[PDB]
Amino acid sequence: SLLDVVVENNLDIDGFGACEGTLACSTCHLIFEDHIYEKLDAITDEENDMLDLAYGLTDRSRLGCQIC
Amino acid sequence: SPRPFNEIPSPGDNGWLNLYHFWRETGTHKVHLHHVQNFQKYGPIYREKLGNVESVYVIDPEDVALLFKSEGPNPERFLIPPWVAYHQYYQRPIGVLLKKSAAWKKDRVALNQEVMAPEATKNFLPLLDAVSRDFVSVLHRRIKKAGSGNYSGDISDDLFRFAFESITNVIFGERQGMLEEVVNPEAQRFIDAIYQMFHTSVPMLNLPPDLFRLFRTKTWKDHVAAWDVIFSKADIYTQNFYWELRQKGSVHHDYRGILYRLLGDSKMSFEDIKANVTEMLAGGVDTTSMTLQWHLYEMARNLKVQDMLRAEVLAARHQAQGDMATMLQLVPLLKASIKETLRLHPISVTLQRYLVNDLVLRDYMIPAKTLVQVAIYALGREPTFFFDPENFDPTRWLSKDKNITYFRNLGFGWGVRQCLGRRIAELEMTIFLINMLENFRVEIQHLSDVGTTFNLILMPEKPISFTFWPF
Ligand code: HEM
Ligand SMILES: CC(C)CCC[C@@H](C)[C@H]1CC[C@H]2[C@@H]3CC=C4C[C@@H](O)CC[C@]4(C)[C@H]3CC[C@]12C
Ligand code: FES
Repeated sequence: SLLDVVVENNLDIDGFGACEGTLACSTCHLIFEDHIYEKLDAITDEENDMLDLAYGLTDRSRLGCQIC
Repeated sequence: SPRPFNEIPSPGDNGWLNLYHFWRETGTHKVHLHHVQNFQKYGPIYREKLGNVESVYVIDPEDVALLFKSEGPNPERFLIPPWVAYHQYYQRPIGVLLKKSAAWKKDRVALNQEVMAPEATKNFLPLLDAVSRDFVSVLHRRIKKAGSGNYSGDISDDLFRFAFESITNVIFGERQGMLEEVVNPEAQRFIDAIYQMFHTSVPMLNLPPDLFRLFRTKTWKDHVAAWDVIFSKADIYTQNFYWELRQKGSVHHDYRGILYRLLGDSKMSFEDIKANVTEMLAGGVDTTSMTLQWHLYEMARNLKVQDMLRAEVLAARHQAQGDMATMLQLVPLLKASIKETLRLHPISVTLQRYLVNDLVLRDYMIPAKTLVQVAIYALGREPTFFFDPENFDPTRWLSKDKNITYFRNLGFGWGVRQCLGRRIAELEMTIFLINMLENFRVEIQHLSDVGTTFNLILMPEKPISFTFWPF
């Protein structure tokens, strides 16, 4: 996952991935470009719900911990 | 240029006087109405000291978004004072609910791996489905027994037993037998103690422990007795499971429940595990049961919506070829109807956060360490935030206008400290309603508006008697 990348790569963003990849926050929020977006599997109802309460929302954005 | 804290509208600075007027005019069991009336009185933001505790209250989703935007890594909500006092005084090990900062984070992350993570929760499906199918069977049995082709009754007690069976099945991987004709009376005692613990919380709410000891002596005593039943029963279940695990000492490949996973592969100590088992069990019984009762009530009140949910469930069962896991991604309207049930009938009157840093809301400076409460109940009934708020309309949650649902789905809270049982609860309720919709039509004879009473959790004010017809 893109979360496990940030974790062991030791990047910057403060408190990114706070729940630690359990789809139980929305801090792993990321914005994807068009050609990468459609390449990824359908969004679960649970992810959609978390996304509606993620601040600064895009119609091309997904949760980092749910992207392989 | 933001106004100071003291300019936020308020009934006044005397907490005891404010408490006096709240009890006199509205009543402890109607705090939700108090909130509604206050926004009507003061506008979209106000402050009110009640007894010892002051809070700033908000209703506007735009302010809610700002509150959660500024949230820190280890959020704190309002702690219920009689709960805290009971645990401290009687030296009961605390779980994730009563912990803070790093010690909270440690439990939470360990628990999230077994109860929130989609890879753990997929194992809940068979365990929850078995319980719901048995609930359906109970009703078919009562219908047969009635001899009328239907069954009418208040099923609140059955719903408490259903919620208990469901939470115990996912925790222990073992059926407690609470849906059989002859029931374990010691488990029934546990169920009844949970309701009593909530109910007895209410007279002590806005008081410091020094005062509820002195003016609420009988209630405090009853409350202590309710929690004692809760801890004593939960501890027996956990200890027994611990020792049985060693008696049968076989490495299982089949899923055996949450407790098996925690005891075998967790960073949590046994004492943390046992404390959190106690909370999960107690949290599971009155929440889903009351929410499901309201759902059934809204379906009976809105027969066209009931028809559409049934039609959706039947198509999903067909399209999924019977598989529950597949089915649960094919019922968008049912899931919306659950959001819609919680909008009108929240379990939690408010959400609360203590500010970490100073924050501006509606041109008012709110200092760090202030308690801020989002009035969830008041929000759900507010016609400026929901079109025709009294109407039960699940489709509002599917609106492609994604500003109609912005910070609206707040029933389980938000962020890293949102409801720990959210996935269990969502799955338990959806599976329950799939089974009910496939099997019965639900009506209420002499349907009248059922109001709400604050019993720590919000609950229906009076009994609801359903009529079930086999479908
Ligand atoms: C209809 C079902 C339920 C509703 C509407 C509900 C609602 C809530 C709410 C509003 C919160 C506070 C969240 C926040 O501050 O952001 C909460 C927290 C909590 N819930 Fe639930 N809940 C439900 C079911 C359950 C169940 C079945 C359990 C048992 C696992 C449970 C256990 C807990 C615990 C332990 C907390 C505190 C979590 C923490 O502080 O880390 N809840 N719930
Ligand atoms: C029984 C224990 C272990 C689990 C309970 C889980 C749920 C039901 C609890 C956890 C946090 C709780 C909330 C904590 C704070 C408040 C603010 C208070 O002014 C009204 C009650 C209210 C809104 C509580 C309602 C019940 C609540 C949502
Ligand atoms: S890290 Fe919590 S949602 Fe992805």
